Amino acid sequence: AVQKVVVHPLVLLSVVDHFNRIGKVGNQKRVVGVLLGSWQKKVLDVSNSFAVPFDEDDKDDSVWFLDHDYLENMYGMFKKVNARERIVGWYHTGPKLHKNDIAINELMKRYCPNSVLVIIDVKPKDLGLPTEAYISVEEVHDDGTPTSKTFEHVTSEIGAEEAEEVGVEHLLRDIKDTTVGTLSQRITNQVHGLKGLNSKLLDIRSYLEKVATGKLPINHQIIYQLQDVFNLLPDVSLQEFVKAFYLKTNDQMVVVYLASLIRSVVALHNLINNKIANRDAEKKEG
Amino acid sequence: DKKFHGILDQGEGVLIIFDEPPVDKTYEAALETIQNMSKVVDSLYNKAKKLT
Amino acid sequence: TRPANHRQLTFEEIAKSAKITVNEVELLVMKALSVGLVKGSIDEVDKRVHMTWVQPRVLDLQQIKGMKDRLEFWCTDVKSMEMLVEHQAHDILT
Amino acid sequence: IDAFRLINANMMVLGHEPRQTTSNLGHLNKPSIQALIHGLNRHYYSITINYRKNELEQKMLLNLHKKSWMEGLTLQDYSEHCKHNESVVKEMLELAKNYNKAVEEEDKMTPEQLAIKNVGKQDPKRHLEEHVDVLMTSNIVQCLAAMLDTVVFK
Amino acid sequence: LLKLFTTMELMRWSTLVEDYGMELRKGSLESPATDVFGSTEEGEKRWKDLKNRVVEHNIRIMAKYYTRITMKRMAQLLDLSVDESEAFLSNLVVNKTIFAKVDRLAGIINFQRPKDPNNLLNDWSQKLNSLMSLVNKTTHLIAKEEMIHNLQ
Repeated sequence: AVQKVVVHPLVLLSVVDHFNRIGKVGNQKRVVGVLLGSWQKKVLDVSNSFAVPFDEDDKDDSVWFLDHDYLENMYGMFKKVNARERIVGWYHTGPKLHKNDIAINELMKRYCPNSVLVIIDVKPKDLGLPTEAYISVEEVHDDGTPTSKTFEHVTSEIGAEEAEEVGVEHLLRDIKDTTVGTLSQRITNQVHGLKGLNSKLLDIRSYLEKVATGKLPINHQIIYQLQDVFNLLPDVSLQEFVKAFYLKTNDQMVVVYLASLIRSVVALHNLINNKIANRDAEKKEG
Repeated sequence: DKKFHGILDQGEGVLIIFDEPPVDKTYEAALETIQNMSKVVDSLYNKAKKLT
Repeated sequence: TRPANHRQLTFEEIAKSAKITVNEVELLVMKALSVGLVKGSIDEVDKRVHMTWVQPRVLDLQQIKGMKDRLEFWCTDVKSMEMLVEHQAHDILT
Repeated sequence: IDAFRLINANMMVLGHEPRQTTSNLGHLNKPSIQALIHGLNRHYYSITINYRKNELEQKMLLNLHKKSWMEGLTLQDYSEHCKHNESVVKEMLELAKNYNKAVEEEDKMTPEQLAIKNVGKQDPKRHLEEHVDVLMTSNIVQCLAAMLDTVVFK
Repeated sequence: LLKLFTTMELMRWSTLVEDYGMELRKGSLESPATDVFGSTEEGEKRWKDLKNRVVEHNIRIMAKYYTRITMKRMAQLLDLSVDESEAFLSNLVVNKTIFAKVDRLAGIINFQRPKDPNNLLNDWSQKLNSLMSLVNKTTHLIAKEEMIHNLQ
């Protein structure tokens, strides 16, 4: 297992230029390229990327193209200019992953033994964290699937490096931002938090209204794995939990009551120090 | 002599054992800062009294 | 059956619905805990058998009908209580 | 960042730019003394640089420092949170010990001489504003996030 | 012999002797068990140690699956006196391999631990963080996958 990947901010931008290359067609043309990273640890790194030609139809999603010859030569150039770097996987720009997206992985597992994808989003209509990545395993089921083969969710985050923090945050000056503001980000974080809570509930009832009535496969997936979600649901206001808020919140109230009691005295120093300096500079001037 | 965390009962003939809480430290350091804040207002009290 | 409200069931309803005697319900429930289809606990000063975790089972149409009713009653309360944060602080958080 | 554009030496007397606007004359700086010592305005001329931005990358260059709702709904841990409050208040007592001495002291010294005997180890009134800010923003968010996890959940 | 391994398969030493009374003396190999039980001074140490290990076996799963237990039920589920029950819980708590609290003016003892609002509020947030938000993230992605298999 890999259990997270680390994505530098040079990519997430070296994808979007290639979406901007062929983006004159407008309607739909998925970008697929080649991902470059480090055979690091259990934890893995992502550094560079480049593109590859790819087209695919609308019906019969089995007609698709990865130029191997283009993949051999251009990676042979990047191996030539950079010996530290080697391949780790691939990416595509599609907002939701398609049905075609498993045979692309089944091609290039002969390049890296654990070839990992990264889905990005050129248009995150979700205001939350984009650019999530998957990995394929086999999970052969009680039903009798010969090979239950579906990707697994892997957590991810945006990497950082000393040179690229210079160039990125120089370009952040085109908009205003409060990273220095204490508790102004924090109040937004529960706003950005609970917006994520409401977004996942409006999606799950749309799945749940369809599978209730008329049309969907009712299968022994989520419908009881989501039943376990209801099983936790802590019973918050009950017998002894009341003695957890009235023995611990009032601890943190005293520290705030201490902090106000000094902050008022500190601001009272600035009165007398100004009122002495006010009239005594006046009474010697006159 | 604090060799033991217990309590006795004459009307029961019963020894009862309890544990020790390490809690009482925030409130202890709280009131001593109030003793220091008592003097800095006194230091401002004659400062306004000596000159307005 | 009971929706986790007073799921600390006492021995009598186990001993009735399984129609085994009183002095064998503990050896009965420790078997199900040992196999692992349940993760509760056993008191004896009240002989109440608390329940925590049930394995998930198969359900049907009308169980989904109540479950959307649980979900809608939970979804529209989160959104209302999230408005009450932003309504409290409009131009305070920028 | 910097960009330059070579000029001839054969046109050293004749004008090289027609100068029909102000945008490349007095803007973005006057040329720096360590760069005109070799260059400006001999043998070449400088040139201006801006930043064009497509909307698509502009929208995602904005939001890459935020997290999921997991980070917005944590409750850090109440053992270390009380331990951190036990820590900070304890030296804040000692800052108040030093604060009583210096504010009472005030040798009539025309306070720029107060402002030269304070560089050294002297620090009242500076940590006293600081630790109050830390004890405020920690305790408020730790309470307020614990408020929502009962109102929202069940 | 696997019956002693996990969760007691609820056992009894008297039922053990009725199943093992001939592995001491009869058999085809027979040689370790006579070294275990047949020799007198080595057996009498290993008789009582087998008594020691089966009563050590039951107290462990009692601490697993009991909020409380009365004094009378422990004595009849170990099949020994209430005095010998007190000796077995004493030398295992000075060993502190099983923590217990033999409240004996009532006989009702407990196997739980006194909790803290530093601990109780921690366990409330622990279920709240790990298994209310992370599993919520999980169910949405498989619900995304069911669009792909089914439409179109």
